[PDB]
Amino acid sequence: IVGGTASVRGEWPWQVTLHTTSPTQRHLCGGSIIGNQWILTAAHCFYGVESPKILRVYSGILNQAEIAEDTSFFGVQEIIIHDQYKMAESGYDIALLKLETTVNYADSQRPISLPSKGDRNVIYTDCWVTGWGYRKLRDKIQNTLQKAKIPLVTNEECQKRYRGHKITHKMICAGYREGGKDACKGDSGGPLSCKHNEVWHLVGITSWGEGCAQRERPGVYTNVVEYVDWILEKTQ
Amino acid sequence: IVGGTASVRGEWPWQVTLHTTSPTQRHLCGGSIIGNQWILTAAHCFYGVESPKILRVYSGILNQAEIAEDTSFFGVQEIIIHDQYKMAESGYDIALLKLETTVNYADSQRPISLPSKGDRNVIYTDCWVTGWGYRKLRDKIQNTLQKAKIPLVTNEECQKRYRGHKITHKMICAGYREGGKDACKGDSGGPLSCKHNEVWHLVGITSWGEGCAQRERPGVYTNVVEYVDWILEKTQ
Amino acid sequence: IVGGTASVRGEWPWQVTLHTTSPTQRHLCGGSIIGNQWILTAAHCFYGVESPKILRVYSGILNQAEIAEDTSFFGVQEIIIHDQYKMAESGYDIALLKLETTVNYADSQRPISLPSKGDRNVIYTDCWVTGWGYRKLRDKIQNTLQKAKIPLVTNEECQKRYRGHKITHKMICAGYREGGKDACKGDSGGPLSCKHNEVWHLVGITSWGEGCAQRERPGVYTNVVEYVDWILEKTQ
Ligand SMILES: COC(=O)Nc1ccc(-c2nc(CNC(=O)CCc3cc(Cl)ccc3N3C=NNN3)[nH]c2Cl)cc1
Ligand SMILES: COC(=O)Nc1ccc(-c2nc(CNC(=O)CCc3cc(Cl)ccc3N3C=NNN3)[nH]c2Cl)cc1
Ligand SMILES: COC(=O)Nc1ccc(-c2nc(CNC(=O)CCc3cc(Cl)ccc3N3C=NNN3)[nH]c2Cl)cc1
Repeated sequence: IVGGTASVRGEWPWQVTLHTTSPTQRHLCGGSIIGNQWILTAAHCFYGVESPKILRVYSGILNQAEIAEDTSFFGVQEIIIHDQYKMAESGYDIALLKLETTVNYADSQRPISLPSKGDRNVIYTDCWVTGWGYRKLRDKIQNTLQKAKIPLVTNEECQKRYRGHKITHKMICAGYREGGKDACKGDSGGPLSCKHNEVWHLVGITSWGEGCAQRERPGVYTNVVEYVDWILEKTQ
Repeated sequence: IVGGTASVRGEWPWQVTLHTTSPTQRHLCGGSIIGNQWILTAAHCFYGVESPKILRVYSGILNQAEIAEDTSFFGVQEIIIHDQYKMAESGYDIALLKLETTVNYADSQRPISLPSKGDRNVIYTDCWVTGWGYRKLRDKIQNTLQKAKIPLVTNEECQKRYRGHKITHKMICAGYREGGKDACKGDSGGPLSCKHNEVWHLVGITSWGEGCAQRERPGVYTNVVEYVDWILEKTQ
Repeated sequence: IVGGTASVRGEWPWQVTLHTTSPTQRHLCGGSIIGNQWILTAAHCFYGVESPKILRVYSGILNQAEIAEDTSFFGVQEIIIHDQYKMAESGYDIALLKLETTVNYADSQRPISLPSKGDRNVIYTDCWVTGWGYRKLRDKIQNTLQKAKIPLVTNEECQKRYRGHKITHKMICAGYREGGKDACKGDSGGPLSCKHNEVWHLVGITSWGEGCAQRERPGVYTNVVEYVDWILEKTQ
């Protein structure tokens, strides 16, 4: 996260860190708890992942230093990628992880609500991006989960900033005209969380951008409300 | 209907009683007129129904005692069940009956309007459940069509009351925290009718609940607005 | 267009005239620029069109007399018709033309924005129908692009006027109770353009009606917001 600050332990209790054990164990990408056997994340995270067996999901984590050989985790029973995904920039960047066991909900780990089809015209004013990603384009994975408040921008606006891409209605964009705050490498698959009517909604999945936090380059996120049918179908 | 009252003749002119003639003729479930050859009802009503030939649809009925051997009815040309239905509790509990002849609309029999996709955020405050079902869990089919006003509850609220089920965005729930008014056995397939802007909309199809009218157990209804594409496709 | 007036050059810069070169060149129908290789139009326009090779798309046109042998045009690489279209009156009257080259946007030719799924409850009050069609049922193609302001009517209202048709939620209707202003022969495939919040949206595609501009016979238009998924899918 560029231009963010350290989170308070458990203020983002749906946020997970997904690790790979190959070749030695490391953070791979963010994700969100949406059901007690279910993590919502980005399809692109699974490039060159041949098996769910090398994946570990850690919940209730603030600092990456909490994770050691003796730390408990959830195994992944199945990776489910949207059947129309090709790459982050052309959309459908969405995947589900079916956990081998179920998450016991608690103050340190609990699900985030999905937005509802009838909220397509809601104006979110309290949206945050979170993760353990780089603090600039050339950096390293951060120990402490970072947060940053970022305003939504309309698709018409986002499209003007990405003339060489098609910004579709299945994407949503967030950023400062002058940049300075954004996701970056290591944040993808994580949530864009917006509080509305005292409740937090999973509005976006962190997906792609041109560099990190650059002026006139909003972050691009998978527009979660567009996939609620798909989520329902697959989580059966 | 638990805790309801007798309806006035024709105040629910889209409400039908669907009968089976096997082994002797009896009420099977409720339904709603949505087009002049078309009844909207619940898929689960057709468990063990091998043929449309044993089905009779009665319209303009207030009292089950109006129905006798010489009473006219509409035969069913075809039963159409949603192809993803398995059982009431996992959703898609929706079916269409194509009538052999067309209904002549009149004050005693006429169609109810379907809700529109752009009403997903409407707040219905005037909703009623109707049918000839039991007045409690252990009872019998009632002679006179009963009605009851029941408030909608949000899906988040409904979900808390049904911890062992998945209450999906394709369901909608209605009930009193303290219970006392609800559908019951014999009511299913019938409408949940809500009046908005001087017009009645078919918001729900009566589907399932844990017992009838129990405290903290709202009734669960198929969320009709979610199926308008499906209704359009099939009624061609 | 019945009861309309001459347009100002370039006030409808997304409007195109689609011509056929067989047997001698003539106007065939209207269309709208929605992307720089993409025209949105009506499926029915392509009845008996065996090949894209005989199609020419002209942009930046006010008067049909601008079109001559030496006038530049865009060839069509591909005709894409909705796979569920059978005929205008049963709906799905929508088609895309993939142009052989890309349109250079300018003040005389530029794309119109598609409505968004979250605008299904917007109340459009500033809607216009445009084209080079007949000024009455028995007439000829007009030289100068005509315009007419026409109010939207609800589907319930439209349905009452077309008792022998099914007016679906994928259609939208516009007209005066007393008639007098409407599309007519030669206008189809063209836009119904509504200005909302200082922006123009492509709300309808001119599709069908009973005669032209008759009292109690609104024009019927393909309801574009219902096809945004389809447009996205096909324009890949
Ligand atoms: C010790 O373990 C490790 O080192 N782990 C580790 C794990 C993963 C990665 C990694 N993940 C990605 C995928 N992209 C993202 O995460 C953010 C995409 C993104 C989204 C928005 Cl909204 C805005 C901007 C950007 N954006 C553009 N440029 N950069 N970011 N790339 C790399 Cl590299 C690196 C190191
Ligand atoms: C002489 O002819 C006859 O005797 N006819 C006859 C025909 C049908 C049936 C019959 N129909 C059903 C299916 N369920 C429903 O109708 C209501 C479901 C329901 C929905 C909501 Cl929202 C809330 C609660 C409930 N709920 C839970 N418990 N009970 N009800 N079960 C039986 Cl049994 C019985 C007798
Ligand atoms: C020199 O080149 C030429 O002569 N070119 C040329 C090209 C095309 C046509 C032509 N196109 C059509 C298809 N229908 C429409 O265009 C409008 C449909 C429509 C829509 C609404 Cl909303 C309301 C009313 C109507 N409506 C009903 N009755 N009439 N119109 N029919 C014919 Cl004929 C004629 C001549």
